[PDB]
Amino acid sequence: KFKNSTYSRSSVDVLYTFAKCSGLDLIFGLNALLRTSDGQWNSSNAQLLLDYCASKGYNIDWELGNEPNSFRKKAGIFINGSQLGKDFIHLHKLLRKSTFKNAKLYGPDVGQPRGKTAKMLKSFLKAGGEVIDAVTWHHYYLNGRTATLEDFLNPDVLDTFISQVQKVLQVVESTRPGKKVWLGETSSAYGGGAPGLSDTFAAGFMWLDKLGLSARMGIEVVMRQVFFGAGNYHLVDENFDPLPDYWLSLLFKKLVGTKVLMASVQGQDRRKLRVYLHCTNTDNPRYKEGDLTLYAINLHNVTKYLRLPYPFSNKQVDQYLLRPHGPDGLLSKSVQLNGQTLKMVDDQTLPPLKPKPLRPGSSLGLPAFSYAFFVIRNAKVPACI
Amino acid sequence: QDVVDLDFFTQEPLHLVSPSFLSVTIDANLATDPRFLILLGSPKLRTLARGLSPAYLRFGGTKTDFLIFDPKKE
Ligand SMILES: [N+]
Repeated sequence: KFKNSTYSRSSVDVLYTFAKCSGLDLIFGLNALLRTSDGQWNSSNAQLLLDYCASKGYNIDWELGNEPNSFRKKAGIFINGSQLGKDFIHLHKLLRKSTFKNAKLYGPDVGQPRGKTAKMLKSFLKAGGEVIDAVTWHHYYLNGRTATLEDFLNPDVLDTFISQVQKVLQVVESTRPGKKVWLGETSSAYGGGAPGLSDTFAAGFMWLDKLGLSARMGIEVVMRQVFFGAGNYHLVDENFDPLPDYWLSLLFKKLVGTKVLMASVQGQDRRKLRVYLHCTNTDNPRYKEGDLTLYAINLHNVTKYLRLPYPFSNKQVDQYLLRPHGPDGLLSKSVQLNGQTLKMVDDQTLPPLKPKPLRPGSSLGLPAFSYAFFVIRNAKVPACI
Repeated sequence: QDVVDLDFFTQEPLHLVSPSFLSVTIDANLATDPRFLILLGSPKLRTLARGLSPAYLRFGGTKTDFLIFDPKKE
């Protein structure tokens, strides 16, 4: 089958309206495989779209191309990083000439380095890095066709992400130091996700751990593949039912702030007890400047009890513990918060996400194969104020 | 035993992430679904999306480089 299809003004309109009415900022990827006989990007089609969006007053950010590292295999054409950089410069000029007020440009949306080196990313950043506002790259842990539950629970699998991050950051540091780095498309398993796995409670370990490590290692934005669609890694299926990873993401959004701190276990680190620490999201009306949000993963097959360091011990803590609901165990598509199944109240109403207050000074209980957020109230951390 | 002590570093932040740190995508291939306009109109879907604001919504994927804008298409 030929992959090439067309899309209308109406399609652009509904996508923009969907973003705008949900409070989201749209980024639109342009087609980089329209080429001149001289090997350059042919901007004719993008120009039509830019002109239309500008005429409509749409505030849209742009990308150009998706995983150019696989153009040779997917399209029979090789575009090297220097040439892709020149194409991005051309697009940058078009955006400057438009009536868009401060449209941003992100790229090159390259696949993860793997065992190799990001040679194409480096040449791209040398040639075109000056015109992009953040570097985008993609990551998946596993092939969706062969992944197993064991892999989704395996701290060795989780740790493979660390080396991928380090490789990308090193390339960016050597060409555009301090340029922002974004995961532009990322999830548990490629090829559409792992059936009966990527849409379950068990998918949550990879998702929460990726967020924790991305925040701790200098990734500024992480874009989850996908919010909605047919792939097994969707947050919301095409019956519009949220999967457990949706509720995990909602709780993350509500509880975890922008300032990244650090937490670690004192004892031997078997890497099955994984802890992350930010200031609490200040937009949350329940909490105040200085509060801390700890989030934690327990991949042990037994309960672990976390003791907070002084003076945060003997602080009031709010528990948000997530566990699977129903007989499917870790493979369930339903999740409970502090023992209450999470479900929409109706089609226009999210449920209350009520904390369970813990007794001050109690150690934090984390059952086998679970994850949780803990808000440390009145922590009065000056770095958070 | 099963009790784990934690060490915290809270002197100053290691990094600042975006308020849109947790962002989301819609795969470009969804625009080939003939129901595209109807699906994105779902009240349930809008409600769920609003829960994740502020966030970027990236529209892209493999089909990014196989889609063409047709300004004459209905
Ligand atoms: N190059």
